[PDB]
Amino acid sequence: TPNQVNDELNKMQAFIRKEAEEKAKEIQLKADQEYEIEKTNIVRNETNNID
Amino acid sequence: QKNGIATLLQAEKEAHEIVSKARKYRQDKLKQAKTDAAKEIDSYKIQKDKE
Amino acid sequence: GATKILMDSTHFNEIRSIIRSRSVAWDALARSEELSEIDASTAKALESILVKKVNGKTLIPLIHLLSTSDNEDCKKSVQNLIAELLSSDKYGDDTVKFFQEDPKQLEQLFDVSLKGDFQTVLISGFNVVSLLVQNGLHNVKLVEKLLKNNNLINILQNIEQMDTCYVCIRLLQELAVIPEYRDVIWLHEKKFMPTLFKILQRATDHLGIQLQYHSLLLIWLLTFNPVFANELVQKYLSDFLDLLKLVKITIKEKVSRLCISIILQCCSTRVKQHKKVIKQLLLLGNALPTVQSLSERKYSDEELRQDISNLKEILENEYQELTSFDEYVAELDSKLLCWSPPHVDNGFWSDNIDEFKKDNYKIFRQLIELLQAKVRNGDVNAKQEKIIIQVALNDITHVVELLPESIDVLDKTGGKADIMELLNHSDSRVKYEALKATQAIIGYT
Repeated sequence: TPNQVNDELNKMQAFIRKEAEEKAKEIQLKADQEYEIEKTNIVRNETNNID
Repeated sequence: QKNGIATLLQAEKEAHEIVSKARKYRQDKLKQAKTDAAKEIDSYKIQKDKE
Repeated sequence: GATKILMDSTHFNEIRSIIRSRSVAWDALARSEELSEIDASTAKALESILVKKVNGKTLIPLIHLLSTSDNEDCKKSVQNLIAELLSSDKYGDDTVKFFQEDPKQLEQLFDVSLKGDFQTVLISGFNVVSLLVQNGLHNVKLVEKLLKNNNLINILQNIEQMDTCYVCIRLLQELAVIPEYRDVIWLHEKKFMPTLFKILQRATDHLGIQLQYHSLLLIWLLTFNPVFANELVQKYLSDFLDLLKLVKITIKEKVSRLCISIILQCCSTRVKQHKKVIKQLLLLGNALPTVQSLSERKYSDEELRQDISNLKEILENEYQELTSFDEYVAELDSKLLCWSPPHVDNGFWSDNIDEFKKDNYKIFRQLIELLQAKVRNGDVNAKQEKIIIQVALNDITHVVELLPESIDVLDKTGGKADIMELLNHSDSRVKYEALKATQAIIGYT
Protein backbone atom coordinates (compact mmCIF):
# COMPACT_ATOMS: atom_id res chain seq x y z
CA THR A 1 0.00 0.00 0.00
CA PRO A 2 0.84 3.73 -0.50
CA ASN A 3 1.55 4.03 3.23
CA GLN A 4 4.45 1.58 2.99
CA VAL A 5 5.35 3.32 -0.27
CA ASN A 6 5.65 6.67 1.51
CA ASP A 7 7.52 4.91 4.30
CA GLU A 8 9.95 3.61 1.68
CA LEU A 9 10.34 7.11 0.24
CA ASN A 10 11.03 8.53 3.70
CA LYS A 11 13.48 5.67 4.24
CA MET A 12 15.28 6.62 1.03
CA GLN A 13 15.41 10.26 2.10
CA ALA A 14 16.73 9.03 5.44
CA PHE A 15 19.53 7.03 3.81
CA ILE A 16 20.39 10.00 1.60
CA ARG A 17 20.41 12.22 4.69
CA LYS A 18 22.77 9.78 6.41
CA GLU A 19 25.08 9.74 3.38
CA ALA A 20 25.06 13.55 3.28
CA GLU A 21 25.74 13.70 7.02
CA GLU A 22 28.70 11.32 6.78
CA LYS A 23 29.91 13.32 3.78
CA ALA A 24 29.74 16.58 5.72
CA LYS A 25 31.50 15.04 8.72
CA GLU A 26 34.25 13.62 6.50
CA ILE A 27 34.48 17.04 4.85
CA GLN A 28 35.00 18.76 8.20
CA LEU A 29 37.55 16.15 9.32
CA LYS A 30 39.47 16.39 6.04
CA ALA A 31 39.32 20.17 6.40
CA ASP A 32 40.89 19.97 9.86
CA GLN A 33 43.58 17.56 8.68
CA GLU A 34 44.35 19.70 5.63
CA TYR A 35 44.49 22.79 7.83
CA GLU A 36 46.97 21.16 10.22
CA ILE A 37 49.05 19.80 7.34
CA GLU A 38 49.18 23.08 5.41
CA LYS A 39 49.97 24.99 8.60
CA THR A 40 52.76 22.52 9.39
CA ASN A 41 54.27 22.78 5.90
CA ILE A 42 54.06 26.58 5.79
CA VAL A 43 55.58 26.73 9.28
CA ARG A 44 58.37 24.41 8.14
CA ASN A 45 59.22 26.50 5.07
CA GLU A 46 58.98 29.75 7.04
CA THR A 47 61.18 28.35 9.80
CA ASN A 48 63.70 27.23 7.18
CA ASN A 49 63.83 30.64 5.50
CA ILE A 50 63.96 32.48 8.84
CA ASP A 51 66.74 30.20 10.09
CA GLN B 1 4.75 7.37 -6.62
CA LYS B 2 5.41 10.87 -7.98
CA ASN B 3 6.00 12.06 -4.41
CA GLY B 4 8.66 9.40 -3.90
CA ILE B 5 10.24 10.11 -7.28
CA ALA B 6 10.37 13.81 -6.43
CA THR B 7 11.84 12.82 -3.07
CA LEU B 8 14.51 10.86 -4.96
CA LEU B 9 15.27 13.80 -7.24
CA GLN B 10 15.47 16.08 -4.20
CA ALA B 11 17.70 13.45 -2.60
CA GLU B 12 20.11 13.55 -5.54
CA LYS B 13 19.95 17.35 -5.43
CA GLU B 14 20.74 17.16 -1.72
CA ALA B 15 23.73 14.94 -2.51
CA HIS B 16 24.99 17.41 -5.11
CA GLU B 17 24.41 20.20 -2.59
CA ILE B 18 26.43 18.22 -0.05
CA VAL B 19 29.24 17.85 -2.59
CA SER B 20 29.14 21.59 -3.32
CA LYS B 21 29.20 22.29 0.41
CA ALA B 22 32.22 19.99 0.67
CA ARG B 23 33.96 21.92 -2.11
CA LYS B 24 33.16 25.21 -0.39
CA TYR B 25 34.53 23.70 2.81
CA ARG B 26 37.73 22.76 0.97
CA GLN B 27 38.11 26.27 -0.45
CA ASP B 28 37.42 27.71 3.01
CA LYS B 29 40.06 25.38 4.44
CA LEU B 30 42.56 26.58 1.84
CA LYS B 31 41.67 30.19 2.66
CA GLN B 32 42.10 29.63 6.40
CA ALA B 33 45.40 27.90 5.64
CA LYS B 34 46.50 30.93 3.63
CA THR B 35 45.48 33.24 6.47
CA ASP B 36 47.34 31.16 9.06
CA ALA B 37 50.35 31.07 6.74
CA ALA B 38 50.13 34.85 6.44
CA LYS B 39 49.99 35.31 10.21
CA GLU B 40 52.90 32.91 10.66
CA ILE B 41 54.84 34.75 7.97
CA ASP B 42 54.23 38.11 9.63
CA SER B 43 55.24 36.59 12.96
CA TYR B 44 58.39 35.18 11.37
CA LYS B 45 59.25 38.56 9.87
CA ILE B 46 58.62 40.27 13.20
CA GLN B 47 60.80 37.66 14.90
CA LYS B 48 63.53 38.19 12.31
CA ASP B 49 63.39 41.96 12.80
CA LYS B 50 63.42 41.48 16.58
CA GLU B 51 66.44 39.19 16.31
CA GLY C 1 17.87 24.58 17.32
CA ALA C 2 21.66 24.73 17.28
CA THR C 3 23.73 21.71 16.22
CA LYS C 4 21.35 18.84 17.03
CA ILE C 5 22.94 15.52 16.07
CA LEU C 6 22.02 11.84 16.47
CA MET C 7 18.83 12.24 14.44
CA ASP C 8 20.19 9.88 11.78
CA SER C 9 19.91 6.34 13.15
CA THR C 10 16.39 4.94 13.41
CA HIS C 11 17.42 3.18 16.63
CA PHE C 12 17.57 6.44 18.58
CA ASN C 13 14.23 7.37 17.03
CA GLU C 14 12.55 4.15 18.16
CA ILE C 15 14.18 4.50 21.58
CA ARG C 16 12.98 8.08 21.97
CA SER C 17 9.54 6.96 20.79
CA ILE C 18 9.52 4.15 23.34
CA ILE C 19 10.65 6.37 26.21
CA ARG C 20 8.24 9.22 25.47
CA SER C 21 5.33 6.78 25.16
CA ARG C 22 5.33 6.12 28.91
CA SER C 23 2.15 7.07 30.78
CA VAL C 24 2.70 9.24 33.85
CA ALA C 25 0.56 12.00 35.35
CA TRP C 26 2.30 15.02 36.86
CA ASP C 27 -1.05 16.23 38.21
CA ALA C 28 -1.37 12.97 40.14
CA LEU C 29 2.10 13.53 41.59
CA ALA C 30 1.09 17.08 42.48
CA ARG C 31 -2.11 15.86 44.14
CA SER C 32 -0.10 13.26 46.07
CA GLU C 33 2.58 15.87 46.80
CA GLU C 34 5.39 13.65 45.50
CA LEU C 35 7.37 16.73 44.48
CA SER C 36 7.22 20.51 44.09
CA GLU C 37 3.67 21.50 43.14
CA ILE C 38 4.83 24.40 40.97
CA ASP C 39 7.37 22.19 39.20
CA ALA C 40 4.79 19.43 38.77
CA SER C 41 2.32 21.94 37.33
CA THR C 42 4.93 23.36 34.96
CA ALA C 43 5.82 19.80 33.92
CA LYS C 44 2.18 18.83 33.41
CA ALA C 45 1.73 21.94 31.28
CA LEU C 46 4.96 21.33 29.37
CA GLU C 47 3.82 17.79 28.58
CA SER C 48 0.70 19.06 26.83
CA ILE C 49 2.79 21.85 25.31
CA LEU C 50 5.05 19.14 23.88
CA VAL C 51 2.89 16.19 22.81
CA LYS C 52 0.32 18.68 21.48
CA LYS C 53 5.95 30.64 25.51
CA VAL C 54 9.68 30.66 26.22
CA ASN C 55 11.92 28.44 28.36
CA GLY C 56 14.03 28.93 31.47
CA LYS C 57 11.13 28.84 33.91
CA THR C 58 10.95 25.05 34.11
CA LEU C 59 14.75 24.93 33.88
CA ILE C 60 15.33 25.57 37.58
CA PRO C 61 12.16 23.60 38.46
CA LEU C 62 13.36 20.47 36.64
CA ILE C 63 16.48 20.40 38.81
CA HIS C 64 14.25 19.83 41.85
CA LEU C 65 13.00 16.55 40.39
CA LEU C 66 16.45 15.88 38.95
CA SER C 67 18.76 16.06 41.97
CA THR C 68 16.08 14.37 44.06
CA SER C 69 13.88 11.67 42.52
CA ASP C 70 11.70 9.40 44.65
CA ASN C 71 10.48 7.48 41.61
CA GLU C 72 12.49 6.02 38.73
CA ASP C 73 9.75 6.62 36.16
CA CYS C 74 9.60 10.28 37.19
CA LYS C 75 13.30 10.88 36.60
CA LYS C 76 13.13 8.80 33.43
CA SER C 77 10.27 10.89 32.05
CA VAL C 78 12.10 14.05 33.15
CA GLN C 79 15.27 13.10 31.28
CA ASN C 80 13.19 11.94 28.32
CA LEU C 81 11.37 15.27 28.12
CA ILE C 82 14.71 17.01 28.58
CA ALA C 83 16.35 15.22 25.65
CA GLU C 84 13.16 15.74 23.65
CA LEU C 85 13.34 19.46 24.43
CA LEU C 86 16.99 19.45 23.37
CA SER C 87 16.10 18.20 19.89
CA SER C 88 12.85 20.17 19.89
CA ASP C 89 12.36 22.52 16.93
CA LYS C 90 10.11 24.85 18.93
CA TYR C 91 12.56 25.54 21.76
CA GLY C 92 15.93 24.47 20.37
CA ASP C 93 18.79 26.93 20.82
CA ASP C 94 16.80 28.64 23.57
CA THR C 95 17.27 25.56 25.74
CA VAL C 96 20.91 25.55 24.66
CA LYS C 97 21.08 29.20 25.69
CA PHE C 98 19.69 28.14 29.07
CA PHE C 99 22.58 25.68 29.16
CA GLN C 100 24.93 28.38 27.86
CA GLU C 101 24.00 30.85 30.60
CA ASP C 102 25.10 28.75 33.57
CA PRO C 103 27.97 26.27 32.98
CA LYS C 104 27.58 24.87 36.50
CA GLN C 105 23.87 24.20 35.94
CA LEU C 106 24.63 21.24 33.68
CA GLU C 107 27.27 19.98 36.11
CA GLN C 108 24.80 18.55 38.62
CA LEU C 109 22.66 17.38 35.71
CA PHE C 110 25.58 15.38 34.31
CA ASP C 111 26.32 14.18 37.84
CA VAL C 112 22.78 12.83 38.18
CA SER C 113 22.96 11.44 34.64
CA LEU C 114 23.75 7.79 33.87
CA LYS C 115 22.63 6.05 37.06
CA GLY C 116 20.71 2.93 38.07
CA ASP C 117 18.89 1.06 35.32
CA PHE C 118 20.05 1.12 31.70
CA GLN C 119 16.77 2.77 30.68
CA THR C 120 17.35 5.84 32.85
CA VAL C 121 21.02 5.98 31.85
CA LEU C 122 20.02 6.46 28.22
CA ILE C 123 18.11 9.75 27.90
CA SER C 124 20.15 11.60 30.53
CA GLY C 125 23.37 10.50 28.87
CA PHE C 126 22.02 11.55 25.48
CA ASN C 127 21.15 15.04 26.71
CA VAL C 128 24.47 15.29 28.54
CA VAL C 129 26.36 14.27 25.41
CA SER C 130 24.28 16.74 23.42
CA LEU C 131 25.13 19.61 25.77
CA LEU C 132 28.79 18.71 26.31
CA VAL C 133 29.83 19.18 22.69
CA GLN C 134 27.00 21.52 21.84
CA ASN C 135 28.27 24.96 20.82
CA GLY C 136 30.27 27.14 23.21
CA LEU C 137 30.21 25.03 26.36
CA HIS C 138 33.19 22.69 26.61
CA ASN C 139 34.60 21.14 29.78
CA VAL C 140 36.98 18.26 30.48
CA LYS C 141 35.14 17.78 33.78
CA LEU C 142 31.96 16.39 32.21
CA VAL C 143 34.01 14.31 29.78
CA GLU C 144 36.11 12.78 32.56
CA LYS C 145 32.98 12.24 34.66
CA LEU C 146 31.18 10.45 31.84
CA LEU C 147 34.29 8.44 30.98
CA LYS C 148 34.56 7.10 34.53
CA ASN C 149 30.86 6.25 34.66
CA ASN C 150 30.34 2.58 35.54
CA ASN C 151 26.69 2.80 34.51
CA LEU C 152 27.54 3.65 30.90
CA ILE C 153 30.54 1.32 31.05
CA ASN C 154 28.48 -1.87 30.96
CA ILE C 155 26.09 -0.15 28.56
CA LEU C 156 28.88 0.41 26.04
CA GLN C 157 30.43 -2.97 26.82
CA ASN C 158 27.15 -4.82 26.29
CA ILE C 159 27.38 -7.28 23.40
CA GLU C 160 23.79 -8.37 23.98
CA GLN C 161 21.71 -5.25 23.31
CA MET C 162 22.58 -3.67 19.96
CA ASP C 163 20.48 -0.61 20.77
CA THR C 164 22.42 0.35 23.90
CA CYS C 165 25.74 -0.45 22.23
CA TYR C 166 24.98 1.65 19.15
CA VAL C 167 23.67 4.43 21.39
CA CYS C 168 26.80 4.48 23.55
CA ILE C 169 28.98 4.32 20.44
CA ARG C 170 27.14 7.14 18.67
CA LEU C 171 27.35 9.14 21.89
CA LEU C 172 31.09 8.48 22.05
CA GLN C 173 31.50 9.69 18.47
CA GLU C 174 29.26 12.72 19.03
CA LEU C 175 31.40 13.53 22.06
CA ALA C 176 34.45 12.97 19.86
CA VAL C 177 33.11 15.48 17.33
CA ILE C 178 35.44 17.99 18.99
CA PRO C 179 39.08 16.82 18.71
CA GLU C 180 40.05 19.00 21.67
CA TYR C 181 37.61 17.03 23.79
CA ARG C 182 38.92 13.80 22.27
CA ASP C 183 42.15 13.92 24.26
CA VAL C 184 40.59 12.14 27.21
CA ILE C 185 38.90 9.94 24.61
CA TRP C 186 42.39 9.09 23.42
CA LEU C 187 43.29 8.39 27.05
CA HIS C 188 40.18 6.28 27.65
CA GLU C 189 40.48 4.63 24.23
CA LYS C 190 41.71 1.45 25.94
CA LYS C 191 38.13 0.54 26.87
CA PHE C 192 36.82 1.46 23.42
CA MET C 193 39.50 -0.74 21.84
CA PRO C 194 37.73 -3.95 22.97
CA THR C 195 34.41 -3.00 21.38
CA LEU C 196 36.24 -1.87 18.24
CA PHE C 197 38.08 -5.18 17.89
CA LYS C 198 34.84 -6.99 18.68
CA ILE C 199 33.09 -5.04 15.93
CA LEU C 200 35.98 -5.84 13.60
CA GLN C 201 35.76 -9.56 14.34
CA ARG C 202 31.98 -9.44 14.00
CA ALA C 203 32.45 -7.64 10.69
CA THR C 204 34.05 -10.80 9.33
CA ASP C 205 31.45 -13.56 8.98
CA HIS C 206 19.36 -4.00 7.72
CA LEU C 207 20.86 -0.99 9.50
CA GLY C 208 23.16 -3.20 11.57
CA ILE C 209 26.23 -2.07 9.64
CA GLN C 210 25.77 1.52 10.80
CA LEU C 211 27.22 0.93 14.27
CA GLN C 212 30.52 -0.48 12.99
CA TYR C 213 30.59 2.36 10.46
CA HIS C 214 30.27 4.91 13.26
CA SER C 215 32.98 3.09 15.21
CA LEU C 216 35.32 3.20 12.23
CA LEU C 217 34.33 6.85 11.85
CA LEU C 218 35.48 7.41 15.42
CA ILE C 219 38.72 5.58 14.62
CA TRP C 220 39.27 7.86 11.62
CA LEU C 221 38.41 10.91 13.71
CA LEU C 222 41.04 9.75 16.19
CA THR C 223 43.36 9.24 13.23
CA PHE C 224 43.09 12.96 12.51
CA ASN C 225 45.50 13.45 15.40
CA PRO C 226 48.97 12.11 14.44
CA VAL C 227 49.74 11.60 18.13
CA PHE C 228 46.72 9.34 18.63
CA ALA C 229 47.56 7.71 15.31
CA ASN C 230 51.12 7.12 16.50
CA GLU C 231 50.08 4.65 19.18
CA LEU C 232 47.28 3.35 16.94
CA VAL C 233 49.10 0.48 15.23
CA GLN C 234 51.44 0.30 18.23
CA LYS C 235 48.54 -0.95 20.35
CA TYR C 236 46.62 -3.71 18.58
CA LEU C 237 48.29 -5.17 15.50
CA SER C 238 45.73 -7.96 15.14
CA ASP C 239 42.73 -5.68 14.67
CA PHE C 240 44.84 -3.40 12.48
CA LEU C 241 45.45 -5.96 9.74
CA ASP C 242 41.79 -6.98 9.87
CA LEU C 243 40.71 -3.63 8.44
CA LEU C 244 41.24 -3.83 4.67
CA LYS C 245 40.49 -7.56 4.51
CA LEU C 246 37.03 -7.11 6.04
CA VAL C 247 36.62 -3.91 4.05
CA LYS C 248 36.98 -5.85 0.80
CA ILE C 249 34.09 -8.15 1.71
CA THR C 250 32.10 -5.18 3.01
CA ILE C 251 29.13 -4.35 0.78
CA LYS C 252 28.95 -0.61 1.46
CA GLU C 253 31.95 1.53 0.53
CA LYS C 254 31.42 3.74 3.58
CA VAL C 255 33.04 1.71 6.36
CA SER C 256 35.38 0.32 3.70
CA ARG C 257 36.74 3.72 2.67
CA LEU C 258 36.71 4.59 6.37
CA CYS C 259 39.05 1.73 7.26
CA ILE C 260 41.05 2.53 4.14
CA SER C 261 41.52 6.18 5.10
CA ILE C 262 42.23 5.13 8.68
CA ILE C 263 44.92 2.66 7.67
CA LEU C 264 46.25 5.29 5.26
CA GLN C 265 46.37 7.77 8.13
CA CYS C 266 48.18 5.12 10.16
CA CYS C 267 50.78 4.62 7.43
CA SER C 268 50.79 8.33 6.55
CA THR C 269 54.07 10.23 6.27
CA ARG C 270 52.65 12.63 8.86
CA VAL C 271 53.05 9.81 11.37
CA LYS C 272 56.56 9.19 12.71
CA GLN C 273 58.07 5.87 11.59
CA HIS C 274 54.82 4.83 9.90
CA LYS C 275 56.80 3.02 7.20
CA LYS C 276 57.34 -0.05 9.38
CA VAL C 277 53.60 -0.34 9.96
CA ILE C 278 52.73 -0.43 6.27
CA LYS C 279 55.73 -2.70 5.74
CA GLN C 280 54.61 -5.33 8.24
CA LEU C 281 51.02 -4.93 7.05
CA LEU C 282 52.08 -5.66 3.47
CA LEU C 283 54.37 -8.45 4.67
CA LEU C 284 52.57 -10.57 7.26
CA GLY C 285 49.14 -9.27 6.26
CA ASN C 286 49.42 -9.89 2.51
CA ALA C 287 48.17 -6.36 1.84
CA LEU C 288 49.91 -6.30 -1.55
CA PRO C 289 47.37 -8.59 -3.29
CA THR C 290 44.53 -6.91 -1.41
CA VAL C 291 45.63 -3.49 -2.63
CA GLN C 292 46.04 -4.89 -6.13
CA SER C 293 42.52 -6.32 -6.10
CA LEU C 294 41.24 -3.05 -4.64
CA SER C 295 42.92 -1.21 -7.51
CA GLU C 296 41.28 -3.65 -9.91
CA ARG C 297 37.97 -3.04 -8.13
CA LYS C 298 35.49 -0.20 -8.62
CA TYR C 299 34.07 2.53 -6.38
CA SER C 300 31.12 4.91 -6.64
CA ASP C 301 32.57 7.59 -4.36
CA GLU C 302 35.38 9.78 -5.70
CA GLU C 303 37.13 10.19 -2.34
CA LEU C 304 37.07 6.43 -1.79
CA ARG C 305 38.70 5.69 -5.15
CA GLN C 306 41.22 8.50 -4.74
CA ASP C 307 42.18 7.27 -1.28
CA ILE C 308 42.35 3.74 -2.70
CA SER C 309 44.81 4.69 -5.44
CA ASN C 310 46.74 6.84 -2.97
CA LEU C 311 47.00 3.97 -0.48
CA LYS C 312 48.04 1.60 -3.26
CA GLU C 313 50.76 4.00 -4.40
CA ILE C 314 51.85 4.56 -0.81
CA LEU C 315 52.12 0.81 -0.27
CA GLU C 316 53.93 0.29 -3.57
CA ASN C 317 56.36 3.04 -2.54
CA GLU C 318 57.95 1.04 0.27
CA TYR C 319 57.02 -2.31 -1.28
CA GLN C 320 59.56 -1.82 -4.07
CA GLU C 321 62.29 -1.46 -1.46
CA LEU C 322 62.84 -4.50 0.76
CA THR C 323 64.74 -6.12 -1.30
CA SER C 324 65.13 -2.82 -3.14
CA PHE C 325 64.33 -2.89 -6.85
CA ASP C 326 65.20 0.81 -7.00
CA GLU C 327 68.83 -0.16 -6.41
CA TYR C 328 68.96 -1.82 -9.82
CA VAL C 329 66.85 0.99 -11.27
CA ALA C 330 69.59 3.43 -10.27
CA GLU C 331 72.17 1.32 -12.09
CA LEU C 332 69.93 1.08 -15.15
CA ASP C 333 69.05 4.78 -15.31
CA SER C 334 72.68 5.81 -14.85
CA LYS C 335 73.64 3.08 -17.34
CA LEU C 336 76.33 1.97 -14.88
CA LEU C 337 76.11 -1.32 -12.99
CA CYS C 338 78.10 -2.94 -10.18
CA TRP C 339 78.49 -6.17 -8.22
CA SER C 340 75.31 -7.04 -6.32
CA PRO C 341 73.29 -10.22 -5.93
CA PRO C 342 70.11 -8.62 -7.38
CA HIS C 343 69.88 -11.12 -10.24
CA VAL C 344 71.84 -13.76 -8.34
CA ASP C 345 69.32 -14.18 -5.53
CA ASN C 346 66.10 -15.87 -6.64
CA GLY C 347 64.16 -14.05 -3.93
CA PHE C 348 65.26 -10.56 -4.94
CA TRP C 349 64.47 -11.43 -8.56
CA SER C 350 61.08 -12.75 -7.46
CA ASP C 351 60.35 -9.51 -5.62
CA ASN C 352 60.75 -7.41 -8.77
CA ILE C 353 59.41 -10.22 -10.97
CA ASP C 354 55.91 -8.72 -11.07
CA GLU C 355 57.38 -5.32 -11.95
CA PHE C 356 59.35 -6.74 -14.87
CA LYS C 357 56.58 -6.08 -17.39
CA LYS C 358 53.99 -3.33 -16.98
CA ASP C 359 53.14 -1.84 -20.37
CA ASN C 360 54.58 -3.82 -23.29
CA TYR C 361 57.42 -4.89 -20.98
CA LYS C 362 58.64 -1.30 -20.59
CA ILE C 363 61.04 -2.22 -17.78
CA PHE C 364 62.38 -5.12 -19.83
CA ARG C 365 62.65 -2.84 -22.87
CA GLN C 366 64.63 -0.32 -20.83
CA LEU C 367 66.73 -3.19 -19.49
CA ILE C 368 67.60 -4.37 -23.00
CA GLU C 369 68.00 -0.75 -24.11
CA LEU C 370 71.41 -0.46 -22.44
CA LEU C 371 72.74 -3.63 -24.05
CA GLN C 372 71.29 -2.64 -27.42
CA ALA C 373 72.88 0.81 -27.16
CA LYS C 374 76.08 -1.02 -26.24
CA VAL C 375 75.56 -3.15 -29.36
CA ARG C 376 74.63 -0.87 -32.26
CA ASN C 377 76.95 1.78 -30.83
CA GLY C 378 80.02 1.54 -28.61
CA ASP C 379 80.74 -2.16 -28.12
CA VAL C 380 84.31 -1.64 -26.97
CA ASN C 381 84.68 -4.03 -24.05
CA ALA C 382 87.11 -3.00 -21.33
CA LYS C 383 86.79 -3.08 -17.53
CA GLN C 384 83.44 -1.59 -16.46
CA GLU C 385 81.42 -1.88 -19.69
CA LYS C 386 82.21 -5.58 -20.13
CA ILE C 387 81.20 -6.61 -16.61
CA ILE C 388 78.13 -4.38 -16.89
CA ILE C 389 77.01 -5.98 -20.16
CA GLN C 390 77.74 -9.37 -18.60
CA VAL C 391 75.71 -8.61 -15.47
CA ALA C 392 72.93 -7.37 -17.74
CA LEU C 393 73.27 -10.60 -19.70
CA ASN C 394 72.86 -12.73 -16.58
CA ASP C 395 70.01 -10.54 -15.34
CA ILE C 396 68.19 -10.74 -18.67
CA THR C 397 68.90 -14.48 -18.60
CA HIS C 398 67.21 -14.95 -15.23
CA VAL C 399 64.43 -12.64 -16.41
CA VAL C 400 63.82 -14.66 -19.57
CA GLU C 401 63.99 -17.80 -17.43
CA LEU C 402 61.25 -16.37 -15.22
CA LEU C 403 59.18 -14.83 -18.01
CA PRO C 404 58.55 -17.17 -20.99
CA GLU C 405 56.67 -14.43 -22.86
CA SER C 406 59.71 -12.14 -22.80
CA ILE C 407 61.13 -13.85 -25.89
CA ASP C 408 58.74 -12.36 -28.46
CA VAL C 409 60.02 -8.87 -27.66
CA LEU C 410 63.69 -9.86 -27.86
CA ASP C 411 63.22 -10.88 -31.49
CA LYS C 412 61.64 -7.52 -32.35
CA THR C 413 64.17 -5.60 -30.27
CA GLY C 414 67.08 -6.98 -32.27
CA GLY C 415 68.32 -8.69 -29.12
CA LYS C 416 68.09 -12.14 -30.69
CA ALA C 417 70.90 -11.29 -33.10
CA ASP C 418 72.99 -9.38 -30.56
CA ILE C 419 72.83 -12.24 -28.05
CA MET C 420 74.10 -14.68 -30.66
CA GLU C 421 76.72 -12.14 -31.75
CA LEU C 422 77.98 -12.07 -28.17
CA LEU C 423 79.04 -15.72 -28.45
CA ASN C 424 82.57 -14.63 -29.32
CA HIS C 425 83.88 -11.93 -26.99
CA SER C 426 87.16 -10.67 -25.54
CA ASP C 427 86.46 -12.22 -22.15
CA SER C 428 85.79 -15.93 -21.60
CA ARG C 429 83.38 -15.01 -18.81
CA VAL C 430 81.37 -12.73 -21.10
CA LYS C 431 81.28 -15.52 -23.67
CA TYR C 432 80.20 -17.89 -20.90
CA GLU C 433 77.31 -15.65 -19.89
CA ALA C 434 76.36 -15.13 -23.53
CA LEU C 435 76.44 -18.89 -24.07
CA LYS C 436 74.33 -19.31 -20.94
CA ALA C 437 71.76 -16.88 -22.35
CA THR C 438 72.03 -18.72 -25.66
CA GLN C 439 71.20 -22.04 -23.99
CA ALA C 440 68.45 -20.20 -22.14
CA ILE C 441 66.98 -19.05 -25.45
CA ILE C 442 67.44 -22.63 -26.63
CA GLY C 443 65.41 -23.76 -23.63
CA TYR C 444 62.22 -22.34 -25.10
CA THR C 445 61.84 -22.01 -28.87
